[PDB]
Amino acid sequence: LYTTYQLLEVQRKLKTLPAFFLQWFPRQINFQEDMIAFDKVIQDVTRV
Amino acid sequence: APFVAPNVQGRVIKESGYNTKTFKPAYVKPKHVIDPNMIIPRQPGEALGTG
Repeated sequence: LYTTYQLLEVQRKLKTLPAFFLQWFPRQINFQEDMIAFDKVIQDVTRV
Repeated sequence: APFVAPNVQGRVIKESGYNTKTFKPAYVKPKHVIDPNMIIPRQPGEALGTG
């Protein structure tokens, strides 16, 4: 009638874009506020 | 009552009927849409700045 078959049980994984650039975005904030706000405080106190 | 000479039969008196009133109640159906343009913006109790 037909040839029978058997399949390899390959489980799927997607291979998304790897996290390369997110390596520099470690901080996470979840906020309902209208906007998020950041302060540009200078950090260098390089003065005698 | 009618005055009627006692030598004659008597007078036939007419009657009246009655009436009815019937009413259907009216119908009222208000509603609001409540999409985000109404949920998001700051309401009065909310603190200024953050909320």
